[PDB]
Amino acid sequence: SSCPGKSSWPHLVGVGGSVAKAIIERQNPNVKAVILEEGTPVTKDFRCNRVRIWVNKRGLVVSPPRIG
Repeated sequence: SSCPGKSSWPHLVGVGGSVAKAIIERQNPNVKAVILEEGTPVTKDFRCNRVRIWVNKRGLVVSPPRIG
């Protein structure tokens, strides 16, 4: 029912994108981790084997600790 990968990361958003990225490969070295600023919109369509990390100029990261 759900792409066999990482269910959801703990508290990563707000702890630096780089850090969250490492936790992505460390928690699921099978999925690729990415990092970028709010832009490419995402929704139902997403990479189950990929955990991106967004960043808001607000001065904080935003890596969705949850995959599809």
